Amino acid sequence: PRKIEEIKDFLLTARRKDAKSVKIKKNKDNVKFKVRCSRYLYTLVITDKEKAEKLKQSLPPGLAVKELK
Amino acid sequence: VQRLTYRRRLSYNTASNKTRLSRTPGNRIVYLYTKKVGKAPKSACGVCPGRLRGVRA
Amino acid sequence: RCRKNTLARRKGRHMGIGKRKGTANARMPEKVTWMRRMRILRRLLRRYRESKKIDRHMYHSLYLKVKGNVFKNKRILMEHIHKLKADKARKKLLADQAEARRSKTKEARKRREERLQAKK
Amino acid sequence: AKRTKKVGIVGKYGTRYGASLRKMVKKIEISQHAKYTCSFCGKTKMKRRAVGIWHCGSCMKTVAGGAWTYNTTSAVTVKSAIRRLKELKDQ
Amino acid sequence: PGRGAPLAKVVFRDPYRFKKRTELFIAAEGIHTGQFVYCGKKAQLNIGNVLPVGTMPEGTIVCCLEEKPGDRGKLARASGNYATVISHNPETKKTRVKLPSGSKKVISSANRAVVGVVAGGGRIDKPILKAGRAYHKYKAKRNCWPRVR
RNA sequence: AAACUCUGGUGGAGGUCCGUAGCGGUCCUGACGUGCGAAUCGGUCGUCCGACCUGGGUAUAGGGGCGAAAGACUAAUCGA
RNA sequence: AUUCAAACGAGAACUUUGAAGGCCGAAGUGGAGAAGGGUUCCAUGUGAACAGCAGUUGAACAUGGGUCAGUCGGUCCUGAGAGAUGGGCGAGCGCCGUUCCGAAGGGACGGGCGAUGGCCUCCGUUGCCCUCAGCCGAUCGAAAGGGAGUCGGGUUCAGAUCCCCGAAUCCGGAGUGGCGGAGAUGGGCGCCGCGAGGCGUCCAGUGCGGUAACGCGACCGAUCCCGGAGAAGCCGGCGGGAGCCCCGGGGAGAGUUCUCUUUUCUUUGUGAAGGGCAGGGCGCCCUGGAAUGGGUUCGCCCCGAGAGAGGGGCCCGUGCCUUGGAAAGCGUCGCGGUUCCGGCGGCGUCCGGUGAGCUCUCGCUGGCCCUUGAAAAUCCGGGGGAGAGGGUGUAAAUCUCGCGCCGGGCCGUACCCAUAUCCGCAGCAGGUCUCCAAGGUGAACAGCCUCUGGCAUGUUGGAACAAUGUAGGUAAGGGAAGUCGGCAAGCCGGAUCCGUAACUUCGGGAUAAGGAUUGGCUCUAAGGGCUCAGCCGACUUAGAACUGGUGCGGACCAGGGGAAUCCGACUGUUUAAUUAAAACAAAGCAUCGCGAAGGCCCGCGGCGGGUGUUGACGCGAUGUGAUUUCUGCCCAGU
Repeated sequence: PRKIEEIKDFLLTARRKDAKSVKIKKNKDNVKFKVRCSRYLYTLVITDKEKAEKLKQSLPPGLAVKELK
Repeated sequence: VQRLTYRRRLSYNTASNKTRLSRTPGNRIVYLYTKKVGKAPKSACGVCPGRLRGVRA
Repeated sequence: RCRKNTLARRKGRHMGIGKRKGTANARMPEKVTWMRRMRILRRLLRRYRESKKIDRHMYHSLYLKVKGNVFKNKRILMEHIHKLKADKARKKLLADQAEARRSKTKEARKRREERLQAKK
Repeated sequence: AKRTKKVGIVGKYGTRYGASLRKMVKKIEISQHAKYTCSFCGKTKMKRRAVGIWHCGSCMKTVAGGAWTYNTTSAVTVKSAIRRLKELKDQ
Repeated sequence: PGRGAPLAKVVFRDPYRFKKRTELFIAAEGIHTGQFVYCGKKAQLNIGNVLPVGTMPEGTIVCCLEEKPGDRGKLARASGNYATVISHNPETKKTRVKLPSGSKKVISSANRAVVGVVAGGGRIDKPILKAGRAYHKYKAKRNCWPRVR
């Protein structure tokens, strides 16, 4: 696993060709954005609540989204 | 207390059979076969007793 | 029931002579007793040198007397320091009031020759 | 305090091996464990590693010496003898 | 192991190839690491210098002596032993040396030896005290020790 | 006076001692003696940091091997 | 060490379930392996035979089932050794020998020539010539040594680091290299534009930072050369980190509740691989210059060859946090699928403190040796600088940086692993290599009791309680009178405080001998951390009072002593299965041979072999047997 901290490289990895799926783990106090690539599972944990759905729609539509719970 | 066993077929306490305990997410202790500890390079001067710096052991 | 007995051992019950099977050194190794004592006393001296209560020269000589098994515990050492701080402070007062008596007559003498070089 | 009367290092052998053998090993066993002053660095660190081999724990310099002593008397007379024939041949 | 005299890894510079040849001499007492050892006919006469016997003066204390020219040393190489160059003979190129046994021998002048006595002398003076010490001594050499008469 | 000597600690040597596991096998001349067993069992014992104990690998073969030596051992077989 | 009831069944002392009473008691009657066994594993069925009574049961019998791997081993490496070829020997099968009497390399770089394939571009392929080479002894030899890289959860009647799910990782490969990034893009000049900039020429560029230790994501380079890692004994002490145990709380569920107990019990988590931080370690650097010497350890040890004191650097971080990761696991409460269900929900998975504690591990530091405690595969660094690449650009050669793509074959894998799966003719009290290890008492991995787990008393039951046994005990008065003989049994026993002789190699003897004390309870005193005072924290010693039918190491555990003789100094070893000794060994002592074409010895043979990877402080052959004190006379005989 690899923890992505800053926000803009996440969507840079999300648009890779080997990025198979993204998952939304919405637990309390965090919303993690797990994106499964070929070698790693990159994670983008953001503490903000509304900025999550600021990006949840920003994903490329080709990649399969998955609300995880 | 939970007594635990080996996980390979080597049942002797040889130097290639060293272990360490580990608590798994399943709430159980298991063995984890460790790697032998490395050593950093010794100086080519052949007289300094220490080992080199800046290189991984 | 075990908890009820260890609570009594804390008060010293069931630990008389007739309930001890191992030698005194086996129950309490004298090496670790000496270890506890050294680490304690050396640490005490290391705080006193740190807080300027004692100097290097007193620390070093007092260090070896700890190693020499002179002081039995922390209180006996701490009071022995007080007597060393006291007596040298007397000697510090006695050797400065006597030096003040000496250096005063030094220039009080020089003032006297100062009247000789001016009149001649 | 002085723990023994006349049995030094060889007190470890207890009552074994007889008095004379325990006495003539004392002079040797004191020597083979003594630390000598390294003639190269000056520090008292020359200590016997193995029989005949003497290592200085400070300058890390190894010296071929006697078995139980640092210098064999037979060797020091030979070093001084060679030193005379050396300057006598070349003049 | 199994030898009283210590050895000495001496590193030379091969004169024909770019290489460093290493040897195992028998350390002469007084040798120390980082010391320069000189070998050959023009080598000076100091402790730990192998040079042909014919070049040495009389009464020179040598060790690791060659019994035949070029056999890499055979004589006087136990701990603390040595041989003395008794006398030369310019013609016929021969030299008399006495051996640690007391026998005097006429060897060729060409064969060489390292100057000085063998390190590790005086080993036989310390008494083996225990049967155990004797067991460990021979366990490093060969199966010969417990000797039923 | 010196040489050094006393006293208290520290230290942790040793084919060191008591003693467990282990390895042994002293005595009862105990049990058993068509046995549990073609050599075992009980109590009592020896040793237990070393000439220690042990698995596997490997070497030595019959007038040969191997033997801290008892003609011991060499597949329940050994003066062949 | 069994008992009651029930179920199944023709049939129950023996099977199964439930209850009760017990045992193993973490050095196990527990949980897993190696060797060996070879289907004994698992399910269903049967009750002939077999399981020394029985059997509704079985490791029996009859049907069927069952072992899944790039990551765990084998495979690879070498060890002691084994063993071909050359050679030698040999009537001969063959033997010796393993670098020795040998033309022992079939490889590589570059260059030159010819040739081909794909956009015969450029590269690959091939032949020839030239140039270079130390290789060095074929090959075999370890399921415990060396050896890159897999972990978590789930799943079966029986298999899981192998299947499923989810997270990784190592190695190998890639004309057109699949993509980025690095290499890399600067300066001088002459003009234009007010400038902001942009042109046309010339030149540089195989990275960069830090006083340094060294750092940064990469950061050209061959033959050759040097080095490192692999790669190291035993023992002691101490320190760090875990796991376990313990203590004080908080939840969840259970047990007790005649009385008491805010109680007793159970349970209360996070993998590999990354990132960060603690925490350990450093003979790492810089400043500076120390006696009135200082620093410092349990011990040590360190210092003008640079101490203290400051400020840095590196290594390991198995601990914590984090990504993984709460989705999963577990604990409870509840709702479903009437069920088939990795069903679906609810909360919870908490906060602290201790330790000469135990085990594991990491590290530091000593001790011991006439003992110095493996090799190789494999991998890496450095020194060198033969060469290679592009001319200011869509830069080239080249990259041990990031990501992407492809592949990882072959064989083992079930179970037993031992008072019933092995060997002893057998379900044989024998034998057979290891790993994990709870609570109480206690010095303790002792013995005794208990929890987790396991079991049915060891190839039968019932009824009696005679003699003889076997194994345990107890005995008035006497106390070895018994007997070859104190054989056997008994006494003694722990600890604390006293006290301790002859003799002695001065070390011992020695727990010598001989005394006293020991319970329960209630107290007092002393021994530490953290911020004078306050707040935390543990165990331990000494003393006092009271008290019991003088009993208190109350079980368990646990030395009879003395004084003399003989032998052997000691420790050690020995007749497996009648002899453990005074025998053997032993250190010590003393002889003897031998300077290598040699001594001793092997061998049918050989330029054979062992000692010998040796050299008189050595090797070989004998006697005696530590120390102490001595060792006399005889060379006629042999």
